[PDB]
Amino acid sequence: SGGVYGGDEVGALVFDIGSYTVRAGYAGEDCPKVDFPTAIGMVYYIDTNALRVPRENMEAISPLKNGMVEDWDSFQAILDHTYKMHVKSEASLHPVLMSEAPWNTRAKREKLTELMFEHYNIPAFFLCKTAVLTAFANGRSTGLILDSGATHTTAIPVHDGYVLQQGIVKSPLAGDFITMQCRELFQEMNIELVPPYMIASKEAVREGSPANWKRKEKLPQVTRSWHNYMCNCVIQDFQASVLQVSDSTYDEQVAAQMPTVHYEFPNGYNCDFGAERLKIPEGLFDPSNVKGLSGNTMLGVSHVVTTSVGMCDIDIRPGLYGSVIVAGGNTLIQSFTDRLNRELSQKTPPSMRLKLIANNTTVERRFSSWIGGSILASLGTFQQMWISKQEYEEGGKQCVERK
Amino acid sequence: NLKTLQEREARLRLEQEEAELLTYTREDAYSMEYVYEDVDGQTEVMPLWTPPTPPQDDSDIYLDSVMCLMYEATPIPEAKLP
Amino acid sequence: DGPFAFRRKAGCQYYAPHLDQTGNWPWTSPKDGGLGDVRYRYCLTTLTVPQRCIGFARRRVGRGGRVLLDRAHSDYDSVFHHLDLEMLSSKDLSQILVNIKSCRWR
Amino acid sequence: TQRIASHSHVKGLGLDESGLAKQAASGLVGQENAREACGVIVELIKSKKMAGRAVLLAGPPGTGKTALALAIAQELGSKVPFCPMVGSEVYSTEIKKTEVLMENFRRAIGLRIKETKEVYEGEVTELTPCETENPMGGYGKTISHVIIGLKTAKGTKQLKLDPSIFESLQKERVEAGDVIYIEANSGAVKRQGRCDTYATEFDLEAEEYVPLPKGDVHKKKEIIQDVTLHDLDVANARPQGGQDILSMMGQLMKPKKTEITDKLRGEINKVVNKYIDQGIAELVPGVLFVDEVHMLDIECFTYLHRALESSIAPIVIFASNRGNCVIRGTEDITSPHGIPLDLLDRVMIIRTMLYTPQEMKQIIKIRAQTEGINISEEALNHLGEIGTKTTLRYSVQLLTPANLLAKINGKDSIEKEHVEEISELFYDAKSSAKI
Amino acid sequence: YALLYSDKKDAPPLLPSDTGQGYRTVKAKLGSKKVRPWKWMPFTNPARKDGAMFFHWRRAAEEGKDYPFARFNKTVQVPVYSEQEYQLYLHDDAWTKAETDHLFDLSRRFDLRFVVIHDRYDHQQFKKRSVEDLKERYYHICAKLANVRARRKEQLERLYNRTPEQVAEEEYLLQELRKIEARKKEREKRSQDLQKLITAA
Amino acid sequence: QITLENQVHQRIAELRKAGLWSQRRLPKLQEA
Ligand SMILES: Nc1ncnc2c1ncn2[C@@H]1O[C@H](COP(=O)(O)OP(=O)(O)O)[C@@H](O)[C@H]1O
Ligand SMILES: Nc1ncnc2c1ncn2[C@@H]1O[C@H](COP(=O)(O)OP(=O)(O)O)[C@@H](O)[C@H]1O
Repeated sequence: SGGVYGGDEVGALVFDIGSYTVRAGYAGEDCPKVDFPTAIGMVYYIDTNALRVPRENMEAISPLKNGMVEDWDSFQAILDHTYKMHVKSEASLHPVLMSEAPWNTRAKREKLTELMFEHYNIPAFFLCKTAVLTAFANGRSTGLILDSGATHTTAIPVHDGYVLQQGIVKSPLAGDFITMQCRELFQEMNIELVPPYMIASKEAVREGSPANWKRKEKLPQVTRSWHNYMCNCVIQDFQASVLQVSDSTYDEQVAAQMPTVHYEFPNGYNCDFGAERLKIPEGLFDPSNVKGLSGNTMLGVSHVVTTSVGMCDIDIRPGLYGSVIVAGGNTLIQSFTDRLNRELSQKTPPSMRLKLIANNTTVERRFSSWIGGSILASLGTFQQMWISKQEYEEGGKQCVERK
Repeated sequence: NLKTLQEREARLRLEQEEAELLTYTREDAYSMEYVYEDVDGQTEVMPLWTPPTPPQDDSDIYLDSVMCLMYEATPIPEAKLP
Repeated sequence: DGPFAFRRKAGCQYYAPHLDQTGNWPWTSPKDGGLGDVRYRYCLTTLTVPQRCIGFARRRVGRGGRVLLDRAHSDYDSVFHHLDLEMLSSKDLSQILVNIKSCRWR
Repeated sequence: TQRIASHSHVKGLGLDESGLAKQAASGLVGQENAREACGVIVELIKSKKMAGRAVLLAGPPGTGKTALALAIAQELGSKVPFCPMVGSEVYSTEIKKTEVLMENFRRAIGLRIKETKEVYEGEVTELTPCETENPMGGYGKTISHVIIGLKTAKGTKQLKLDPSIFESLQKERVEAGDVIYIEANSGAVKRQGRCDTYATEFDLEAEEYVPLPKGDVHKKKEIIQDVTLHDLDVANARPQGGQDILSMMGQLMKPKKTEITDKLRGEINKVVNKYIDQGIAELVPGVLFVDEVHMLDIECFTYLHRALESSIAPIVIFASNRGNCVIRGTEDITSPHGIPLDLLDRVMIIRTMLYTPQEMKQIIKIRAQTEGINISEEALNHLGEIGTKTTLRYSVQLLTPANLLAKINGKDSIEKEHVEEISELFYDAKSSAKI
Repeated sequence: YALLYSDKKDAPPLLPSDTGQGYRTVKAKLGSKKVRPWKWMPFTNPARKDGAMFFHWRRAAEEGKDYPFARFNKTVQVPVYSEQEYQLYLHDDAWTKAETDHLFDLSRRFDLRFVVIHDRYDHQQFKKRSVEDLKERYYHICAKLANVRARRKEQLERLYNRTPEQVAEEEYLLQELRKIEARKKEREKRSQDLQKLITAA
Repeated sequence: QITLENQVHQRIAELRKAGLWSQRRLPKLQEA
């Protein structure tokens, strides 16, 4: 047994581009060695460190709007900076396996392929969907890829490795909503403050008492959008630290009796949220009484999944319900997976097997797309599907029929 | 002495919670085969999960496993009428 | 009984459905799932140089032609370590009931 | 090598579930009443409630008394011991007759002795954790425990044994890397030898390297040893251990089989009962088949009808072939079956009638089958006829020679011509009487 | 309890790797040999369908061996009819030449995965079609081509009976599904009573 | 008799409304 048919590893720099955080890394590896914010400090500074140093303007902008790249200049800048700094690998030295959303337009896809084959001259390229990779990451050919990115929640189903484009449900509920609600709650109870970006030093503060600190005399940073991003940073920190998802219909009788939890703001202001820390992660599943939009009509996570299942043929639903694939950042919140499982079980029609893949223990759910991309690249049979430079220079440059 | 025995037992327990075994002894296990005998004395070979083998002909008909979730097979007899 | 009837037939073969037990992909147990492929089966095995039963395991080929031996956890993972006394030849009958002494030799 | 004996077809009394007799009784045919009596007495034996009971298999020659004896023996099974003896074996020039009879009685009795021992083994890693001096006295340096790192094939397990054993460890060459044989209660260390893993091919030595132990360190070895009472008698008879017993001239004459009643009974019986009621052994009385009992001297019968009176005497199956004859060692004292009339009153007589010609044919056919040679109908009929004419045992002996004659003549089955030729080449004693 | 079945991995498990210990024990074992040179050499896969060439880790002793996985590219058996063949045999009223060509292109691209075909089917250029309809059309065309060149009867009515009934079942409301389960239990009780009766007789 | 008959009747009446039934009467799948 020589294992000649094991697999092949030929470059394939996977670049999973995401609205909250972009990911990258070589194929064959299990975890992406590159993970930094996606928003660039456009005056271009794109790095976990460069994006935290005060300068003249440094306006924050995310090239991907609704998961769709629109500002090609900023996208090219991000790619070039990533390569040069983290990878240090020549552009035209290794292929690329960038990922895309299931709702990528044909014109935008062709433009991405052109940018890949013209300014970088990479030896080969292949653009696979994010849901497909997320499914391959879990070794699943059929299932519901419940993406919960920072700007969209979509239960995309896949059939035999192919995404069902008509089954996607782009629910606005996402991390941005949770962050906005947390910002509103803070502004209601206290004043949201910038991270240490401006705080010179903190002091001891009694729980619930006003905090005292020293202001830095650095640049004013008139750009409010940058201040908004710096505040969203702390908002996301709060969300991932203490914010917890309810486990029931969220009646106002049990939450008042649960244990209390603490949290310290950048300035040292200590406050407890044990009473309403689970009020914000409610619209995700029950968007019926959210204070922000009381007269809205949205579908929760379970509702989105049920709709995505129903909009597709019934012949595949047995393989969709039984292989629900939870992914994305929002899911790492405490009790999120359990609440989702409970809601789907009480909602899903009995006699149909419902199984939630046990992958919430680790934070690898975010990187599921990159893991699936690296897995696909490491395959030997897949080595023929790459869009080589010859196929592009020939004149076709048609990724629709080839993908 | 009792406290020392207790702490030694605790320490030993902590050691057992990291990893029992981590190697496979490729010297023989790598190439050697595995076989067992059931209660009835019947023999069976250990199936090792290998990658997909190269198909030399048109065999290995498409199975569509995802369809088997509700269907098992097709019997020979049927209703045999319009 | 109603329009939905099996009266229709032609020169072809029809697959019959299984009732009272919905199955799953081949990587599920036949007892709970259906058509459980042995390729995804974890069975008790005994190593060569060691003389201890590592529990349920399955042989698998990995990258680079190297063969791995995955494992599973069940029955506290302790009763199987003592099961060596049953493969070499309550906690004594349990080793004979939980399994059919189908432990892999060598 | 199968090595077919004279009469091996017998496998058991072959009695039905109800206890009656049938024709195809597991090899033995005919003898309904005799086989039923054999079943009754074997049920008795299995009961293990009565002792010192004797049975006489009286019957004319050729009735298969030894056949049914071996049948009942096999039915008893190899579990219980079965000591076959002939009257001639009692005549010994070194040991008196009655003592030989008592030794045979002892042999007929079995005894299973169990022995469970908890022993620890494995590669040793000696280490003494330093401990403060005896707290009852002053200060200094002491050792409260001695940890031994026994490593077995399955894993490793350190034992915090008693420190007093340190003397035993130093006594034997117990160095780190060898296999030791520890004992739970005794604690004595017995080094088996170094591990084979260190037995470099260039090291010339034997009996010093042993393989690693397979299994857990703690092993509860359960062993059972079945030895007859005579074995224990012999073991406790002769000495062992020094005492200048290594001499050749004045000691090589080991045949001192002479035995006394004090040692035979008394202490041995008491220790056997102690092992029985304590759970260390289980008594297993067997059977003593004594064929040609008529060959024994009156001095033997006078001791037999007294030993059978003992509570420890086992079941005896006498098989007398002679009829009314003078008892050996007596002056023209005629008694039935050559046995004194006093002993015949203590034995149950199982009469065996003569085999019917059909039974003769059945026996010849089954013996031919056991031998593995096919015989034609005419040849089998001729064999049955000649076995009816003369003794039956003559016919069965004509199978193998006739088989070889047939095989040499180019044919497989024994044709009538072959048996006819053998009957003229070989004949019986009745025809040989024509001097 | 019984043996376990799992695809990827369980919660606490762990797998053993190969041995590389006891260098002293195996010092001369591996010291008396060398390593075959491995080279980052270029390889050309014939299944590329073009002149592109990539690299791969292979030993210098087999500079050939174009590609092992090349023999996995088995294309599905999809007939390729001409325009005249369609005009003479496959002409239809509801369907058209362009629509049949698009259907066949999707079939060849997705390997006869009618579900993915319908999913990606261009409902704009051509009016809505159902999966069973596409299957019927494809099988009819294949049968006609196999006949004129000189496999089993396809019944769209069956798919018309399976999918809607199974959908109506999947849409069973909670209360009516519980009532159906209760009726099933009652039928099982009746069967048990009949068994008891026939046994007592 | 007094009640089992009525139960059997109401079960047979409510057995199959128009064909849909989870226990049986499932159109068999076509081969491909
Ligand atoms: N357009 C997108 N497509 C796919 N995944 C996305 C997209 N935008 C964001 N994500 C994922 O969603 C996550 C959002 O992070 P967030 O939920 O705020 O983190 P946490 O809740 O764990 O603190 C990111 O980790 C990112 O990988
Ligand atoms: N019932 C029987 N069935 C088969 N063979 C028999 C039978 N009875 C006697 N024999 C044969 O007789 C031969 C010897 O018989 P044996 O037991 O020695 O009687 P005895 O000791 O009186 O001569 C044996 O070889 C055996 O094959």
